[PDB]
Amino acid sequence: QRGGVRQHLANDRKKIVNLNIPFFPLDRSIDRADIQNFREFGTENAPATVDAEVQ
Amino acid sequence: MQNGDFQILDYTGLISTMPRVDTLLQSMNLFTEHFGRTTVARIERLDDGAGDIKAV
Repeated sequence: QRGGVRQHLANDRKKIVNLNIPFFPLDRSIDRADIQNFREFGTENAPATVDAEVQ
Repeated sequence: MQNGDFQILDYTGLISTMPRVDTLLQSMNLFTEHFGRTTVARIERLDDGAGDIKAV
């Protein structure tokens, strides 16, 4: 009703947050005993080589 | 020709028939031919894949 009283507002809202990140390693090693005598698979007589294994 | 001994005939030729043969697959060129030297053959197969990576 006119003249009597008034009303008011409300002051918003907020929030903040933070997070963490994981870590994913992966390693692989090679040695002599792996590639000495074995045939290069898929070939009749070719000997093995390091490059094929590394790739 | 001659019917019996004292009579003649009219000759109308020969009729011939052959059975069916199917050639569907040969028309598709689906196979590859190799000519070897002996009665033994060898084949080699190789498999590969991947794996998981867990958090550390």
